[PDB]
Amino acid sequence: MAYKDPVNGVDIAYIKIPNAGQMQPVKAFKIHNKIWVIPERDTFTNPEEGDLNPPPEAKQVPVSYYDSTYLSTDNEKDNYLKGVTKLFERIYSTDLGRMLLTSIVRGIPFWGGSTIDTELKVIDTNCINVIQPDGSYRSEELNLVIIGPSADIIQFECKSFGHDVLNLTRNGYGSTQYIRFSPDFTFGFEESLGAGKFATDPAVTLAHELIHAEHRLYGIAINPNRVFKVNTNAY
Amino acid sequence: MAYKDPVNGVDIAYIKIPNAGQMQPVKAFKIHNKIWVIPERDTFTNPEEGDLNPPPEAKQVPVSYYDSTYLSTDNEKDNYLKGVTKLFERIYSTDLGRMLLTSIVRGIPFWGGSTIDTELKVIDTNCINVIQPDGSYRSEELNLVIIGPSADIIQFECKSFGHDVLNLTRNGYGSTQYIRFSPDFTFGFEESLGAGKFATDPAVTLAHELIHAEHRLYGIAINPNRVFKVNTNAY
Amino acid sequence: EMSGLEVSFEELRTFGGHDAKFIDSLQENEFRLYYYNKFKDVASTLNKAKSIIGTTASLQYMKNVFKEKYLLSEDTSGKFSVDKLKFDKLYKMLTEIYTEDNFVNFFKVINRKTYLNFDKAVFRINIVPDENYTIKDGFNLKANLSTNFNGQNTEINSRNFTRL
Amino acid sequence: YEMSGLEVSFEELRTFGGHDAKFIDSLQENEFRLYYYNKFKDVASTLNKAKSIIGTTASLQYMKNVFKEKYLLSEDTSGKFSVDKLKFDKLYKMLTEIYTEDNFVNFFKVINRKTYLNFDKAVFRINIVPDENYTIKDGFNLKANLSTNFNGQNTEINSRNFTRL
Ligand SMILES: [Zn+2]
Ligand SMILES: [Zn+2]
Repeated sequence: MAYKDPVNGVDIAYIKIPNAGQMQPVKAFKIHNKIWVIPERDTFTNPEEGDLNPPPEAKQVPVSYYDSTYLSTDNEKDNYLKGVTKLFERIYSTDLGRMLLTSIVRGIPFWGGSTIDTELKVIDTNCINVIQPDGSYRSEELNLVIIGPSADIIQFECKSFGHDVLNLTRNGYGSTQYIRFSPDFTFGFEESLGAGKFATDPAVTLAHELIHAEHRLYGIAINPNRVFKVNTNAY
Repeated sequence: MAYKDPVNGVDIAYIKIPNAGQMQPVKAFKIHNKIWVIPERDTFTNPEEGDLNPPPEAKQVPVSYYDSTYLSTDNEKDNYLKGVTKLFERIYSTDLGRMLLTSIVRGIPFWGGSTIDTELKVIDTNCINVIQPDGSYRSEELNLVIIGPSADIIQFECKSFGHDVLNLTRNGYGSTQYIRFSPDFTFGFEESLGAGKFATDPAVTLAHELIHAEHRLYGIAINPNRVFKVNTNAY
Repeated sequence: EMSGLEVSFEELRTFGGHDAKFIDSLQENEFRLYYYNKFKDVASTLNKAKSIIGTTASLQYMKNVFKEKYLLSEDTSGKFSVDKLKFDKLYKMLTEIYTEDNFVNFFKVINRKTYLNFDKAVFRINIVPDENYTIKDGFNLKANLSTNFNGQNTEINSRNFTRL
Repeated sequence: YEMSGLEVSFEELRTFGGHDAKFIDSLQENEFRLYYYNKFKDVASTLNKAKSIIGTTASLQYMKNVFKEKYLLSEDTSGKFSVDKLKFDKLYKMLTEIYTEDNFVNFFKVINRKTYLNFDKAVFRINIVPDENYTIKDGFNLKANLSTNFNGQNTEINSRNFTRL
């Protein structure tokens, strides 16, 4: 697929995210069953993150990077879509990656939305509204969305829309996941005068986010706030 | 020197540590100006650590090791004394070690004991009581004591007697330091199917403790309780 | 407060490798039993359902998708249950086999050895062109970019990495 | 909500040196240096006020000379001490950036952890007195092939020298 390919309402379409209040439809590409790519900065899935400006108080991390123009033109969006698709193919080219992607596709968020135990019902926040050629829309279930970063362009992560208040990612049900990611940047690390300066392969970074996504789709993730201390052997 | 060498009250003597209440004299060896070695388990310098039993509640560290019989015989004390002396010679054999040891000898704890500004007075805890051949004793200033470990045999550290409540290690004055150390044990670490299982060279461990000691003797140490958090680049 | 690490269960399990050892056997077992009970609760919810809401799929179809997802056993009466050994295998796949450290080994790339990262160097890259990065070999293409991970070296393959 | 990361000590980071010393920012490094420079000035001032000595173990001239040597104080023709900023900086650098664990590893040419943080559980009983085991010159890497690839420190290869606890 190319960014400029015409919509069909099936695998290329303008979509809206449920609960993403008054959003203008954004162009999205279904690169595989249950998995969509949205070449836009994520100003949608965090109600507290509706713009691309640096935060009032600086984030306490080793490095962050802001540029409200990144991922704003068609050319950049084409390159983002092509880069993400290429990383998927690279993951899929390994036995382990083919296994992980199959597990993701099978990992449909549970239909736990009924308040009556004799009926099975979808949880409608595990869906996107897909605009059709005629202007109508269809609510469609999906497992995973790959979306551009929010204000901090090099901040990658796997998240639910908003926060997982119903504990769907930790109760066996699972919910639709959004991976904020960019294939256009990568972190460096030192390894081995003779310390080589290397760069992380972005297929590994994507795989890490895909692993979080499968934990969260199978409802077996551990709360990210659950942190513990490991003391050193002091000397 | 050997452990069984006769006392002379100068470089081989039975000594007592100021503030180490009702201690029985222990045999100690002045291996160099200002630096003594006591081949005994340290039940003296921490009033809260008077024996060699494991603590009531287990220490929260990766590994600890208890053996109330370690360093209890003349043989073991001879081997300890010889092991420490050999590691001092190894450090001294390097240009860096020779410098470090010279700085340590010159780092005599400041005579900041006077409450009268026109008079200079020693701080009498920067000394040890050296028993002479005739049974008398002489209070002698010293800079450094290497002493066997306390209950946890593999716990090495550089400390003052008790705690540095006058802040002598951090106020430019300096104070007599005690390094709890054993040349009989060393930690392993993993490095480089092909992961080599290596052991730390005890001379390096001893050097690390001597580096603490020189900070503490020049009164330019920073409190060990002064810790800070470094956040990761989350993803 | 002592010196040491502050680490997250979810990160350690996702990265795998060496760091996974920081989660003790007890906690590993407690988590596993917890999620085995969650899966049994899903099987139980499915078994109570006799009808399906909405017109997008039939109940039989939807029950089959969740039997496949959770690898449930189904008896002759259509009742699902969670088989302990099938659960253990699946749970192992999803939390210990799918790990960043395992993908590093499949890709044969050089990478960090722990999820913790305090680096400040970040680079703009361009992987679309096959002259820069391939599906098969990543940056370590077959010029000498395929030896010693030279394709990932930011000095040697500097054209491919622009520092921010 | 707590983040992942390190909990590290200034004293340990400065003692180990190498890569970890970079976790202390320039500002904090400068703040510590000024603080200890002021402590050294307070010692020099205390010495200048002292006109007699307590006890009979040493004379006041001897003690002043020892502390002039310890702190590398400058002394004017009237016997007044002061702290010279450049002599202080050199001494402070020697004591906190030159004498480091990492700089010792390099002098000994041994293999060693690369950070002060250590989460290992393997501890070994060793016997260094015998020169057949460990030398002043070479440590465990004696000149059999224990001198190549740090084989002397390899607990498998030189297993006779390391008994796991
Ligand atoms: Zn230390
Ligand atoms: Zn992660």
